Amino acid sequence: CSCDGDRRVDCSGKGLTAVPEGLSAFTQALDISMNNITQLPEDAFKNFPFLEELQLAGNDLSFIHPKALSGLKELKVLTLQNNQLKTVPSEAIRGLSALQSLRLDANHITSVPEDSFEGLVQLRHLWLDDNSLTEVPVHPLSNLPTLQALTLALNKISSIPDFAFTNLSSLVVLHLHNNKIRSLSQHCFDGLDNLETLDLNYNNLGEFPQAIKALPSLKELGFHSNSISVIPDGAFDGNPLLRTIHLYDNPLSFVGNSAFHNLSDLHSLVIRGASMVQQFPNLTGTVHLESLTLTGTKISSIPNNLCQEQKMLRTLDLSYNNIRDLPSFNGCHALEEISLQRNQIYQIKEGTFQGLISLRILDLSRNLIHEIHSRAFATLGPITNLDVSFNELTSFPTEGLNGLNQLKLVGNFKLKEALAAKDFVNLRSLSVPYAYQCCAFWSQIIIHCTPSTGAFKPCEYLLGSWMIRLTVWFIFLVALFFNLLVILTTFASLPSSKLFIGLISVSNLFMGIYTGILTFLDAVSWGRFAEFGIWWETGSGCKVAGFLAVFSSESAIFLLMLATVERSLSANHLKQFRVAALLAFLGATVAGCFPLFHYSASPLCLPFPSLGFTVTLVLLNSLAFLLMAVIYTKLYCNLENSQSSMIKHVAWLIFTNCIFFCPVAFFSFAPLITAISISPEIMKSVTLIFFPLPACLNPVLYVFFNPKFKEDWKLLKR
Repeated sequence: CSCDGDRRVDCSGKGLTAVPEGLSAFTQALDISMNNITQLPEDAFKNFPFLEELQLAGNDLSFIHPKALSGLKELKVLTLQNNQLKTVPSEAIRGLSALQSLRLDANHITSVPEDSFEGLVQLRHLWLDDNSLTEVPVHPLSNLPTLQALTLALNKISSIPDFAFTNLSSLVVLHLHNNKIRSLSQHCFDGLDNLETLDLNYNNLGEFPQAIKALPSLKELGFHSNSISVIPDGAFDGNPLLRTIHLYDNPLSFVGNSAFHNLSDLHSLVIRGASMVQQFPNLTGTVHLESLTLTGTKISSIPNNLCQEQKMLRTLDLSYNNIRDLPSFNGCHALEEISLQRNQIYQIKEGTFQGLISLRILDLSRNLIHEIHSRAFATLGPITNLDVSFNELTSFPTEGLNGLNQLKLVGNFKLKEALAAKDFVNLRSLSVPYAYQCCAFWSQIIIHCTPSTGAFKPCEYLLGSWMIRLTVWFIFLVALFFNLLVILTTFASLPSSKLFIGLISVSNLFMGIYTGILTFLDAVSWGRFAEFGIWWETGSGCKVAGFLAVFSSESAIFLLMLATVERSLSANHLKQFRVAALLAFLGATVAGCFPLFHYSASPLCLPFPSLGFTVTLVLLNSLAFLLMAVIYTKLYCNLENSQSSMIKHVAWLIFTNCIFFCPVAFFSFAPLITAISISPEIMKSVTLIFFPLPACLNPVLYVFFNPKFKEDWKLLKR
């Protein structure tokens, strides 16, 4: 073993097969812990008259001979942790007259015989932890008049009967954690007037052990993680000196109104899950509380005298409640943990928070406060975290909120006005319903907004740089006029294949209007977009631009779907095509209202970055081109003019439409398949120019490559 020089024998870590021999008579401590001795011969430690500290822990004793442990009349602590003794060696510990602590704990004690613990009059600390005691050894425990600290924990006892603790008149510790006592009688705990700490946690008592009324000196009462669910009124009248209570993680349904009154020394109060509680408890006499974590209750109003009496308050957690009206918190000079969340509070007045010089946590989230007074926060001091997120706010007061270390406002969807950056100078973390707000909050300090602002939801410039700004503008001028060139052309002179080539221009013309609306919004909102973006994205302006954005794209493909079908007649049907052409327009306006019915991905308002319309369009426009190509693969099955001229135009209207929409799609097919090698700016530029570009060369294709326009421009002018 190893061993230290205080006249102490401590034989640990050797696995000795017997009692060590040849040891001194003056050894103040005989420790033989952590070896493999199974039993002791009679008078095994007789050679050692002057013992004070016996430590035979972890030796795994099985059977103690009747006279084996005798010969020790003056040891202070006897310790046999990690043992396998079935019964307490009472026939051997009867001579333990000068004991100070019998650590019988961590043993296999299943039952203590009736003639036990006799002579143990000087003992102070009794330990039967980690054992299998089916019941309190009352009669053996009756022989312990001066025992100070007893631990009956980790045992197999189911209940404590009457007069089970009377003789323990000096007991100050009662540890029963990880035990299974389910009941106790009224007089059972009588006689423990010297008790200071009572442990009943990690247990299964289904009712409040009200028998604690005979514990006037009790100060620590821990029964948390129990089966207790009801709290009878006046459960602590007999415990005026109690200072702490452990009752967390319990099926607490109802708590008495006056059950928490006259606790002058109480320093904490946590009540989570008390659904049946409807009113604030009576806190009279408890002027020394630090926290009331009253969560999971149904209280409707906080009394106005709350901290007119709780002058020493620090924490107020009333979340998961039905609080509607907040009283004045004046006088709460030491309160720093207001967390009134998940409540029904609808308004904050100027005097609601006045007088909170020490408040540092504000958690007014998940509430219904539609309006907050401008001077409501003007009195507060060093508030670090204000979380008002997920509310119904329309205007956010800003006076006195300079030092907000962290701010949370997400979910206030009607907070249209963007918060200024001058009245939140000392801000580090922010969260606002619309990213435009944070774009404004970002000389300054490192800010950590999380609406995820970026290129898709632009802060300053809608369309990338001046390059994309002009090409889209270039598209608009070409798409608006060259189509109106075709609109006046083919409908101011209709052979259907020359009607469709004209009806496609109608659909593309609204694309020019959409990209004209897009370039007009950017032009007016040049140099800034937060001021106009919120009014644009949320307002009806996006819907009008959004309707034309997809209606033009769908109808152009839908009409071009009919165009190749009409031109496939070369391989009578004019009547069925005029109505079908209107059906394509009618079938596109329904695919233009799905946004409008049932985008806030961009101000571009397109539906393409909602795995609804997006997938159902890119899998229908691509399948459109698939059918639209296999049909035209057949037109050339042909192993002549005025219809071959129509063949080339539709073929070139096929080739250009499938390239452009192909890009917009792969990229609008989303990075779902693979997110690597993407750019929320470069890829939004290409989906910004190459989406309406197919409806930009359609009018300067028909006008230039196919001769019917030359035969129609003459027809108008002459």
